Amino acid sequence: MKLSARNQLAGKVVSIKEGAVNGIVVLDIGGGNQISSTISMDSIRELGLQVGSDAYAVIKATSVMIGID
Amino acid sequence: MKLSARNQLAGKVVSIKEGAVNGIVVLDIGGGNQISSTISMDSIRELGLQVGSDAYAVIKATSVMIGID
Amino acid sequence: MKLSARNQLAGKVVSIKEGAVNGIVVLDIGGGNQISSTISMDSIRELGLQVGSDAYAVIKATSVMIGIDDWS
Amino acid sequence: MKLSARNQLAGKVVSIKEGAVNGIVVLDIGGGNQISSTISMDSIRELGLQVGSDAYAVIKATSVMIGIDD
Amino acid sequence: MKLSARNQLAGKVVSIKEGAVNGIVVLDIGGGNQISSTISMDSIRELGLQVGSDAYAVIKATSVMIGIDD
Amino acid sequence: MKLSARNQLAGKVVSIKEGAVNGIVVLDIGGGNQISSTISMDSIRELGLQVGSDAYAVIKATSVMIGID
Repeated sequence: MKLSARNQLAGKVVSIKEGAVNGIVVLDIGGGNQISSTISMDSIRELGLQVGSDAYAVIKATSVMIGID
Repeated sequence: MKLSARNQLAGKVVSIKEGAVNGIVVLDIGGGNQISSTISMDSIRELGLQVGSDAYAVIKATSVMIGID
Repeated sequence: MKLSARNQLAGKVVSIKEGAVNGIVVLDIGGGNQISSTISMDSIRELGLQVGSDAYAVIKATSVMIGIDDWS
Repeated sequence: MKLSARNQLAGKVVSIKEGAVNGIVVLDIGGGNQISSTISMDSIRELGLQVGSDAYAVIKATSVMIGIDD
Repeated sequence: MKLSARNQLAGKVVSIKEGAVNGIVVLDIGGGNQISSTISMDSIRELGLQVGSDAYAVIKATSVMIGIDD
Repeated sequence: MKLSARNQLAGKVVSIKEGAVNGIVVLDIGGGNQISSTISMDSIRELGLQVGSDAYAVIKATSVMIGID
């Protein structure tokens, strides 16, 4: 399905640290960037996620803060 | 200050399209990826930021969803 | 793309409140319930959304709070 | 309290998945719709939530995305 | 309504910066702390918010990040 | 780093509830107020957080709702 979210970044799953209700999925999206996503275990199974899966990090623009040194 | 957020991606501001109270800053984070950030104009003033500034897109892991094809 | 968000509620657009950069879209999801979503006007244009369009309200489980009535 | 969040959908809890710190409450809100909510275990205790309790899924308008079929 | 969000901080509104669809309200929550909230102008109308209003800053635990000094 | 987030409230950690992937850190921020924050266990290690650490609750303005009686 097509999503309204402005951040939709392709990457590959390089870690999945499983837990009770939630889990943390890490995507390498190129450029030496990794995005970590905390989602429910139910979703990790439902989408089939495994180390090496192709995926997208989806982030709403209002979820992004800016920082500087 | 050092932040708990799992996602802290360094990038350069490639555009900043202003609006009334809010504003949308776009960061090139390398690998040809861009992050769009909606933050209040007060913060855009306070942090300085100009097209070409070094900055960070900071995203909490709980803000990221995963999608697949 | 298929999404990890546990809440993906089918509905029809019943209103679109335009603004300069943003807008408020309301979806009738059946059962007499409506969802409101604040998204960028750019996404509403790019997505084709119009009053009467079929769409989905997509919500992450961590974004939802639970409430109970004042007498519980 | 009366809450600023734009989405407040009434329903009955059909499951509560307990975990270490967090848990998932599922609401039937009628019309064949269910909302899943990930909240802390402390709130599920304090709110008295049990299977069959009447409750509300509360969602900010800014937390909702729109999707369409491609 | 009774709320699951653990952060429910009583305070008084000290300013309201109005905008097109949304607006920013600032609350004094005691201890010398101020919390800023961006919510739709529709909710600021519906709750009647004014400088001097009693209100609550409501924040979900999953929205709060932790920071420390270098 | 200097952050765009409107809410940065100084406090001391009063408990830390450990979990699988996440944990809940509570801050005394003065005025008898406590902020509860659910963040990843990796962030809790990395920041060194212990009961009694000085820290900040950092919250985006768009994450905050208002309620009245």
